[PDB]
Amino acid sequence: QAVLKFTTEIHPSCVTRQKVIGAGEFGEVYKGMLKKEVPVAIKTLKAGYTEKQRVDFLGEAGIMGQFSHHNIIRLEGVISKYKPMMIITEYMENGALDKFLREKDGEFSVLQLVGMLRGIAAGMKYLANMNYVHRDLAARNILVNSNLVCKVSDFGLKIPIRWTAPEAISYRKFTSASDVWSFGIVMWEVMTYGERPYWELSNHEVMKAINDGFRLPTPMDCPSAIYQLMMQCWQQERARRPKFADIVSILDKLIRAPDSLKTLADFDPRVSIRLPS
Ligand SMILES: Cc1ccc(C(=O)Nc2cccc(C(F)(F)F)c2)cc1Nc1nc(-c2cccnc2)nc2nn(C)cc12
Repeated sequence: QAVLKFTTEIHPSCVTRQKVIGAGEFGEVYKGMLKKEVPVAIKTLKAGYTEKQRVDFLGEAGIMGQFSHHNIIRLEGVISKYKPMMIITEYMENGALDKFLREKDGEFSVLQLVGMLRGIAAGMKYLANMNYVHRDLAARNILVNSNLVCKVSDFGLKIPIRWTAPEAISYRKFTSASDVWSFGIVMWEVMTYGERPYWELSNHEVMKAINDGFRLPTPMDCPSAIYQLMMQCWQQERARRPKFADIVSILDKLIRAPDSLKTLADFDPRVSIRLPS
C-alpha cells in the first residue's frame, strides 16, 4: 500500500471505459469518463498478469501520483482493490505533440514554440531531480492542453535510436544527461513542426553520422539562441551537456527578454531557386 502513498484510490463505479486507444503491458488503454464528469485515459492490467507486471504497474501508478508538476501528466487515481486494475490520467484535448505540430504547421509564433519547450524542460528538470530517468523523451510522449501547456508522459513502445544519446546506445548508460540529449531532439522537433529527426537516414547511418561529428542542421526561422542550446544538448561528452536546470534558466531568460529571439540562425537551403533577372 505504501507504493500508492501519493495516489487516490478510485471506486470502479466512478469509471466508464468508452474506446480502446492503446495497449498497456498487459491490458488495454481506453478513453473514458470519470465521475461532474471529466474525460480520462485509463490503462488496465487484465487477468493473467504476472507478479512482475503487477509490481511494475503499481510502481508506475505510485510514481505518477508522486509527480505533481504543471508539465507532467496528471494522475487522477488508481484502481488497485478491484480487477482489472487501472491507472487513470487526465485526457488532453489536443493529443500528442508530434501529431499536433504536424497538423498545425506554421500556426504558432516563435514565442509560443519556445514557451512549449520551456514547459517541457521544466517537467524534465522536475523528473530528473525526483531521480526519474525518462529514457524515451520525444514529442510523441508529450501531451498538449488547451492552454498550449506541454505535459511529459510515457506511452510505452526498444531504443528510439535517433532520440537516444550515444552512451545510452553504446553501453546502456541512461541518465538525466541522456534525457538532455533527447530534449535537444525534442527542441528540433518543436521548431520544425514535427519533422522527423535525420529524415531518411537509417539507424546505422544516424549513429555513424553522430560519431563522426555531424549534427542536425538548424530549423527554418529558428532563433540563434535556440539552435545554440539544442546543439549543446548534443555534446558527445555527457559531462559537457547542460543540465535541465541550465536549460530552464536559459529558456526563461530568452522568453522574458523576447528581443533575444529575433536573431535567427542561418538556414542552409538544400535547394536553390534563382528567379531569372
Ligand atoms: C493511462 C495512462 C497511464 C500511464 C501514462 C504515463 O504517462 N505513464 C508514465 C510512466 C512513467 C513516467 C511518466 C512521466 F514521468 F510522467 F513521464 C509517465 C499515461 C496514461 N495516459 C494516456 N493518455 C493518453 C491520451 C491520449 C490522448 C489524449 N490524452 C491522453 N494516451 C495514452 N496511451 N497510453 C498508452 C497511455 C495514455
